[PDB]
Amino acid sequence: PDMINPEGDDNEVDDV
Amino acid sequence: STDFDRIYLNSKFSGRFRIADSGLGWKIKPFLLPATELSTVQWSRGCRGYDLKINTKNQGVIQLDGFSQDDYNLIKNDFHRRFNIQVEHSLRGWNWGKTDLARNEMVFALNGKPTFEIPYARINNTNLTSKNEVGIEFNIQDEEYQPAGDELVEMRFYIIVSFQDVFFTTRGRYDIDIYKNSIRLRGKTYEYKLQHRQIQRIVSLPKADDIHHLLVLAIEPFLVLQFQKDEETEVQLNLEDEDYEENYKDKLKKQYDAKTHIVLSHVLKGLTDRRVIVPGEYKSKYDQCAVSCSFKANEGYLYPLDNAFFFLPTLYIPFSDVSMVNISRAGQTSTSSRTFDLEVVLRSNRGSTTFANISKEEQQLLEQFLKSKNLRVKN
Amino acid sequence: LPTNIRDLRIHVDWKSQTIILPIYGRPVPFHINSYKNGSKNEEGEYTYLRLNFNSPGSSGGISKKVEELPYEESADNQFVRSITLRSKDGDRMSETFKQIADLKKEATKREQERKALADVVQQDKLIENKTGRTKRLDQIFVRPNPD
Repeated sequence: PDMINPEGDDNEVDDV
Repeated sequence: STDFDRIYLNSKFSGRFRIADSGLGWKIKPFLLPATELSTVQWSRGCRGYDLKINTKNQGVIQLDGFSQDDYNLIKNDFHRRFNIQVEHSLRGWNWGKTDLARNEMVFALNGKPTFEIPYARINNTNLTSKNEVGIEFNIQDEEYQPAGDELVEMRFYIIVSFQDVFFTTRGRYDIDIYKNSIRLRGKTYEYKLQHRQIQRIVSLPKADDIHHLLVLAIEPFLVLQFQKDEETEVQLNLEDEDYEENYKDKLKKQYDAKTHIVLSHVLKGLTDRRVIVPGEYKSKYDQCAVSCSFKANEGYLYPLDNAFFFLPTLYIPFSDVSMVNISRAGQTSTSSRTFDLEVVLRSNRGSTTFANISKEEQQLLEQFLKSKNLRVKN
Repeated sequence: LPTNIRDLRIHVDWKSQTIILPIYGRPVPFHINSYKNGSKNEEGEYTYLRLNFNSPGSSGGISKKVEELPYEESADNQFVRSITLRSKDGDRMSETFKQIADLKKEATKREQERKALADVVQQDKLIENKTGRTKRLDQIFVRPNPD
């Protein structure tokens, strides 16, 4: 919905 | 005319009113308001206490209250015969306004809408600052708990015997004065009024090093005053030589020179008309009068007496109220230096208080005092 | 009108985001944004409650500053600073004092609305192209839209 980048946005995966 | 016993007037209770052709008679000290003294009527439902709000030329505003909504068709029926005046403040609530000094009121007009009009009869004192800040401090005549209600103390705006230099803990330095039937505490913090009937007990105790004395006044929690041992100054009472004999029941003279804390304690005992509790004659370790102990992460002095033990928050454990006592101690090399503890349990309020950090000699003295007092020590 | 015709106890309303105070039997209205804060003190059996209002020297650290409510409306107007009263005769001052703290959210909403008054210069009135055809495209995406 935001489209930060045309190329791809963050996966939002948790930090190990 | 009409008669009603539920008319409220003046931080007080209700009164009575009487309508007449010549004027209005308001009785709380009867007062008469003539018909030639009224100027304007501000009776409206926009404010609380929907009744007549009349303006008078005798430096007072008749702010009568306690009338029903059906009385506006009745009381104005008494107004169309002679006065023939029709009754029409501020509702914006904004901080913007203008202060105007009237002949007897202080008009707060927020852009043509007057909001406040305080007469000068209830004013007590006024103070001013360098930044044109005006503070009016009043004293509402409170008579009972029920009839006083809510009362104002100070308003701020921007444009017998008395003592001095008294240090109190319940904390600061202020002054106290004794009235005919009250006591006024004044200072930079606040102003307080204390009744003699509200005061219950007064006691005086010394410190461990005997350099300062603590006066504990329990009023129904307890106010503690610390005084120096060098306070030896004379005091005088601003009263008649014959009236003071009847006032204090000839307990003390008008002029007397002694310790100031002892004089204050004697004055409190004379005013309260109750027996005082002297400190006990029991001696602690190294000829001390109290034992230091830790409670609520605070160091305090606990001292026994004839009927109760006082720990200085300030707590009082009575001998009759405490159901049982017990002593706990462990086995170690450091057991002789503040390791034993004493716990007292009371079933009247269902409360247990434990005082730890007691040495061997202090515990032996406490056990000797308990054996002398024949208290129940659980094992 | 108020919750009751009589006002022996201090009643505070939260829907209008304002309060009414009887100044010794004389009611006056005040705004939640016009009031700064409040505090209470207890000494023995005496209780003193103070309510400090928002004004020059109280709302702002430096006097004669720029304030949206007090100073932008009128930079040289008289304002109230604080009031004090006693509620030691009744154990109902806490319920009235909780509503004053509940009105702080409405005061913050009023402050947010006052800061929303900034950037007053806006677009002019727009006339649509009524002179025949208008130029358009298809398949156009727009990024700063709230869609």
